[PDB]
Amino acid sequence: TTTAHSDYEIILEGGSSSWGQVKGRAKVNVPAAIPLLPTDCNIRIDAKPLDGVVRFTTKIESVVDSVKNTLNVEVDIANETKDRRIAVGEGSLSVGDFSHSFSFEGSVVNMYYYRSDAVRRNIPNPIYMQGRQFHDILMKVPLDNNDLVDTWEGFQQSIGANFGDWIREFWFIGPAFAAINEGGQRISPIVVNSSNVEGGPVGVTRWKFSHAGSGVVDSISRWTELFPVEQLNKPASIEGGFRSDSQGIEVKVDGNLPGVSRDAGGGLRRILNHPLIPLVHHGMVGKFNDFTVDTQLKIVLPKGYKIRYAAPQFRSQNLEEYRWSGGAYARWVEHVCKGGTGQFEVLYAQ
Amino acid sequence: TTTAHSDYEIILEGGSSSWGQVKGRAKVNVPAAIPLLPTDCNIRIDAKPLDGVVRFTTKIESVVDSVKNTLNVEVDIANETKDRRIAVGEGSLSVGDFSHSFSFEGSVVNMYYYRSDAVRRNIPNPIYMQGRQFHDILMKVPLDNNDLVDTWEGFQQSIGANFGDWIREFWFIGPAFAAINEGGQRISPIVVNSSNVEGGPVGVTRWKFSHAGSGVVDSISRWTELFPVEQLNKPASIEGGFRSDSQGIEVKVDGNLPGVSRDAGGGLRRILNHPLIPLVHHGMVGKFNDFTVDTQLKIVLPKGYKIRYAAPQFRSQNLEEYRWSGGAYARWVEHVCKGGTGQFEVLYAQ
Amino acid sequence: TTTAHSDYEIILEGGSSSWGQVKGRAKVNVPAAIPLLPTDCNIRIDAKPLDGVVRFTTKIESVVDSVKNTLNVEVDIANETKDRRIAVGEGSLSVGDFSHSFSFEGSVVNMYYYRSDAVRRNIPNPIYMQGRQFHDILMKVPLDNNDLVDTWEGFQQSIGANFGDWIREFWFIGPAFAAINEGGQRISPIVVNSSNVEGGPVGVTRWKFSHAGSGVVDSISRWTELFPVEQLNKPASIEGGFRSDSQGIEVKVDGNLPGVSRDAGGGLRRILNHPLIPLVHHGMVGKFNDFTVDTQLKIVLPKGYKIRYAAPQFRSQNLEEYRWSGGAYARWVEHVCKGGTGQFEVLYAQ
Ligand code: BCL
Ligand code: BCL
Ligand code: BCL
Ligand code: BCL
Ligand code: BCL
Ligand code: BCL
Ligand code: BCL
Ligand code: BCL
Ligand code: BCL
Repeated sequence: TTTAHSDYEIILEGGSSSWGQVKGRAKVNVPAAIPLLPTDCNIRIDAKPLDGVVRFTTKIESVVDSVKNTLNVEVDIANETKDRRIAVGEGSLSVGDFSHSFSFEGSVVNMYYYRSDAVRRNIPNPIYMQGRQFHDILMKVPLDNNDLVDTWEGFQQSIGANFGDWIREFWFIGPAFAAINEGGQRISPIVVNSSNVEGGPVGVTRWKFSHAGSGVVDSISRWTELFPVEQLNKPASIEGGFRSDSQGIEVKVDGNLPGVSRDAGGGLRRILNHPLIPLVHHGMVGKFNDFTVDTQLKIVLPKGYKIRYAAPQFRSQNLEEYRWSGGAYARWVEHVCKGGTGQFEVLYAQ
Repeated sequence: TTTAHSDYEIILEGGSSSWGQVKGRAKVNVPAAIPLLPTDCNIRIDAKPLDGVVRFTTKIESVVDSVKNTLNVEVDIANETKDRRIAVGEGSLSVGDFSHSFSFEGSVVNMYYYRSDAVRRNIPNPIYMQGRQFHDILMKVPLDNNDLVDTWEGFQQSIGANFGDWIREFWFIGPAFAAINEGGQRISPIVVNSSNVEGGPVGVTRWKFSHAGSGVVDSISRWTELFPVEQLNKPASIEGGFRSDSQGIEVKVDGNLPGVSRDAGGGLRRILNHPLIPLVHHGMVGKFNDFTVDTQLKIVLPKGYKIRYAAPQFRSQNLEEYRWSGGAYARWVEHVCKGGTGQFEVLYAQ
Repeated sequence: TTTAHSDYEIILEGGSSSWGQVKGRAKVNVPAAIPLLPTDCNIRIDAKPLDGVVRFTTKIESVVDSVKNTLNVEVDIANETKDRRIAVGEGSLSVGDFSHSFSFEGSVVNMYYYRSDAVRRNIPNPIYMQGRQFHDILMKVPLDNNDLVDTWEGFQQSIGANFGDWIREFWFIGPAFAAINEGGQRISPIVVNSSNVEGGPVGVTRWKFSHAGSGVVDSISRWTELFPVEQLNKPASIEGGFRSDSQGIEVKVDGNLPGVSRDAGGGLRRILNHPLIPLVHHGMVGKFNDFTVDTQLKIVLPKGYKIRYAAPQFRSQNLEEYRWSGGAYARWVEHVCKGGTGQFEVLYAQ
């Protein structure tokens, strides 16, 4: 009855490049867990080297129970140092007949708890890295409508010590709250450094917060890897969409970006370690209907390269094309769709 | 092997009424998760308009590992305003050879975080509403036995800043603790405003606490809807019971109450949005044995009305009777029994 | 396809003894959830009466993604009172080319929240007991290498109020964090009472913390039972090991120790109530692949004794040997492997 069907493919560049074409599609006839359905959404992310600044753009469109929403954001981003990154951007959103814009500037500092060479040198592929990452943000929003004015007013009301504590249940709406802990993540109370109305009027807020993780949170544990600006030698982009309702879900992703593979040391490369948050959080919705898997993965290496290690083992190979399907691989698929994080490692070399 | 069999039926009143007869029965041959079994329980709730005060009564009987417990409570309840409700009641409990009574008075204030007409007007059927709800309670208990005297004494011992913090692991015993977070809920430390012995002696405590939610907690997000006193034009009641052991669980619910359907706007009505907490919390015990579903739902509309929208679609219809079974519906059943919250919406009209 | 096969056996001593031989083996062809695989581990625990002091030894060996680790610890332990236990020990660990030793002394105080005879006398087999357990620790570690010196230095840096708060995401690495709450457990911020370098140099730290639980945490709720020093009339030990990878997991446990059975009152004895933490925490990894069960349990009573109550019922019996397999028992197996805590009670008598 219930079969999840999906197909993935990755085509890698070789040489120095970490770039890969990634394609994914899935279809499964189970209800989505969204308490308002149908829900559809499309997203697209582009990143282009400006000059080491990256202009990163996002556009998101969705319809939730027939209501249309959008979000657009364009941000320039750059690292000041290995621990500190800055961004400046602007964007807007719309929900049905309402919309508003914003602009902001910010800084983020990532900090690992307690780096040690004893670890560095003994663990070939480290995974959990605990740390805390501090956000400092300045944002402005034109109060060009009564809702905005109204909302700014109520915030000012609320803005004592409870404010920055209690805001958390407001910010991580619905099931988002509960996911924080599931990820071994933590969100600090927020601190408002200032809040004012500037010349129409603009509401301007300066505030901060930090989030931490015990190692599963990839945003902290893989801070540098997740922003591979040094390989961004041409535009990258990724697009995805899903349609979902009480009968099924289907989804398509396609993109071209760097970071798909990574040096693994000793002449070898790997497909990058699977990010853990996506597994753990999708693990919260993946266990609601039993299903069988009808899945395939195709990996096409760059010319001349061969897979040196794969567990689960690929099923077939020809020249640079490798395919996985059935067996342990299908068991792994099921496992990860339900929230499992077992390693599926693929190393290759020339 | 493992089949959950269940049957549900709802018979609605028409016109202005939101009332419905609700019947439900389930049987499944899997062990309950209770670490003491067998466990049986029966509960009954009545609500009668006094005058806009409601007298609400609860009687609960259970046997846990052969020990008998009971609980009875009668409370008069009323809203002062849309945000503030008050109650006054009394009751008692028994556990094996021990029992004690109590009486109390209290007030509860519900507060939504940050209502906006921009939302109000754009979202036709809103679901997650974040908020915090403040309880203020005065309770008295006759210290008519040595256990009571003893317990009051130890509380007074404990009553520094830790007290109201640490009490939480005491209050949400066993797996109840962990469920708070699963629900995106939060419970504040308690504050004891006063504690005294009044003329035999009576221990009297005045204390408070608040609980919050990110929108899944229906108690906050659906504060007003959950107390449909305005439709309580005659007594309402509901009764349920379950028997459970290491081999199976069976349960029966039957009731007649208002609030089963609701105006949905535009001439339409709906069966009320499914409350989310019950799904999410039963989701914590629903994934321990695989099972197949053998389920049916029968909805009988009021004369003359027809279903205008149902997803998943009903399976058969005749005159005012509609039935769901198999297919997407059975998949939805499974989904919700495991902790899923996908919408199953049913709208009808004349 | 996916079958978990396992076999358990328990051979009990009779008379006054609570001792039992426990054997367990499992094999299942699903990927482990460890994000680095393969991972293998072996552990052995011995406990010997010194004089009421127990010398307890642990040796753990593992290989994680080809890196070898070890841990050895020998501790003498004793109860001062029913609430307070003390330990003194020493040990060391190694990770690949690095190692370090340590020694410590400590005290642990367990405290139940609010004991009542009204409960004591009415509940024959109590399960959830809320409490908090305070640790006070003194530890020393020779700073005999640069990593150690380096690490001690960074800790001193970090050692304000955040320190003992934030340390938690460091300490409960990866998915360990999230498990605390799943268990209804809580870990307090740590307090450093002192930190110094003593004459090579030795880093010495005195610090404390407490952990609490709502009743599922067995360490608190079963404080005394879990250290059955009074029955330790000869050495006890237990050994276990597992091998795991992306294709399967296999595990073996074998041991001889007291505490396997317990007086149940009224001439009866029981196999001890199943500890709940192991179920709840393994529940976090047990739901990632569907499987069928191929399991058996054999219990061999002491001569002359008979099972007076078993639910689920045993399948076959002969003389003192009882066997469970299939049916409700297999359903129970599945249930507990997925995180279920339903009671499987076995009482016997002569
Ligand atoms: C029965 C098991 C089914 C299954 C059952 C479910 C169910 C049930 C559902 C999904 C859902 C999803 N599934 Mg699944 N799914 C299966 C297998 C798959 C497979 C596959 C085989 O390859 C795929 C590709 C998917 C893909 C998906 C997505 C389409 C969707 C999660 C959307 C998303 O990422 O939300 C990401 C959302 C967020 C990140 C949250 C945003 C909000 C919070 C408030 C924001 C805070 C984050 C932070 C603030 C952001 C700010 C950062 C900026 C830097 C400022 N499923 C299996 C086989 N799947 C869910 C869904 O949406 O369906 C539509 C769902 O309900
Ligand atoms: C403001 C956001 C941060 C950032 C935050 C993160 C986080 C956080 C992560 C990544 C991860 C990755 N990012 Mg980064 N990333 C940024 C900008 C960049 C830029 C760039 C030069 O601008 C590039 C090239 C990348 C590229 C990379 C890849 C190295 C890696 C994804 C690998 C993969 O296979 O994807 C293939 C993609 C898929 C199989 C599915 C993609 C589907 C959709 C299209 C992405 C939506 C994700 C999410 C579920 C929904 C977002 C909801 C938001 C609330 C709106 N990032 C900026 C600086 N990046 C991930 C990783 O694994 O890092 C180690 C990860 O966890
Ligand atoms: C439920 C299904 C699992 C999943 C199961 C699989 C499987 C199975 C495999 C991989 C594999 C890979 N995965 Mg994965 N993967 C998930 C999510 C991600 C995310 C992410 C940011 O969410 C990242 C960056 C990756 C990273 C990648 C690479 C490490 C690797 C090669 C890419 C690939 O095959 O993509 C395939 C593309 C997908 C799996 C699509 C995932 C789409 C996710 C669900 C998000 C969709 C967002 C939605 C469109 C937008 C919502 C936005 C709104 C705000 C709500 N996965 C989801 C959670 N992934 C392959 C691998 O290991 O090769 C060695 C592989 O075999
Ligand atoms: C394998 C999957 C099985 C399944 C496996 C399980 C398992 C396993 C169990 C159940 C259990 C339950 N299942 Mg189920 N169940 C299935 C499908 C069903 C179906 C169906 C098909 O229609 C139904 C109707 C049920 C019904 C039930 C109930 C009989 C029971 C939850 C009792 C309850 O609500 O506790 C509500 C309890 C509370 C609210 C907690 C009270 C204590 C805390 C401390 C109180 C705090 C709340 C707050 C303080 C209250 C104060 C408020 C006042 C205003 C002052 N199951 C599926 C098909 N089900 C559980 C059970 O009890 O079985 C007996 C359980 O163990
Ligand atoms: C002190 C308690 C509060 C209160 C708290 C809540 C909460 C909280 C909720 C409701 C919900 C509802 N309540 Mg109200 N409710 C109160 C008094 C009222 C009165 C009244 C006039 O006195 C009435 C008529 C109602 C009626 C309603 C319905 C609108 C709705 C249930 C719909 C349904 O289909 O049920 C059909 C019933 C079933 C299918 C199963 C019922 C089974 C058993 C019999 C109920 C036990 C529930 C729970 C699991 C066990 C309780 C454990 C306690 C610890 C002891 N409430 C008082 C003021 N009410 C629910 C909802 O959906 O609101 C939007 C909900 O979440
Ligand atoms: C595990 C099974 C799921 C469940 C699955 C279903 C299914 C499936 C459907 C509904 C449907 C409905 N559910 Mg539901 N529903 C659950 C719990 C609830 C609760 C509640 C207070 O717990 C409420 C008020 C409702 C509300 C209702 C309505 C929205 C709707 C019409 C009523 C109906 O069919 O009832 C049916 C009656 C039940 C499902 C019985 C549920 C009994 C719950 C488990 C509590 C029993 C308490 C026990 C006897 C007392 C314990 C007290 C002690 C303190 C421990 N459900 C439980 C958690 N529900 C129907 C719908 O959507 O129509 C459009 C439908 O098809
Ligand atoms: C699909 C369902 C499968 C299944 C899927 C999984 C998956 C998936 C996994 C396991 C894993 C495990 N399974 Mg299982 N498993 C199944 C059924 C079984 C059966 C059986 C049928 O009898 C058995 C015996 C096992 C046995 C096991 C173990 C080999 C392993 C958990 C190791 C451990 O305890 O970590 C205990 C670990 C800790 C306690 C944490 C240590 C770290 C934290 C930081 C320490 C803090 C604690 C505290 C600080 C300690 C200090 C105290 C001192 C007093 C100072 N599984 C079912 C049938 N199983 C997991 C594993 O490891 O596999 C290798 C895993 O990934
Ligand atoms: C410093 C640790 C504490 C302690 C902490 C605990 C905790 C905590 C628990 C026990 C439990 C038990 N302990 Mg004690 N225990 C200590 C010392 C003792 C001594 C002794 C005289 O020295 C003895 C005889 C026992 C014996 C007992 C039994 C009564 C019972 C296990 C019953 C069983 O069937 O096991 C059969 C064993 C198995 C079926 C599987 C055993 C597999 C492996 C070999 C044990 C590893 C467990 C864990 C998953 C991995 C440890 C990871 C650490 C981070 C390194 N403990 C010391 C004082 N003990 C458990 C219980 O049920 O208590 C009520 C429990 O929860
Ligand atoms: C996933 C499987 C479940 C499990 C399912 C079963 C089943 C099924 C049954 C019992 C039964 C028993 N279990 Mg149990 N049990 C689990 C874990 C434990 C733990 C523990 C400290 O972890 C304890 C002390 C016990 C206690 C015992 C007894 C109460 C009872 C008689 C012993 C027996 O049959 O052992 C059997 C031995 C096992 C089940 C092996 C469990 C090994 C656990 C997973 C830990 C392995 C640690 C690993 C080797 C080291 C990791 C260390 C590193 C730090 C990571 N179980 C694990 C979590 N248990 C039997 C019973 O109820 O009889 C009445 C029975 O039928």
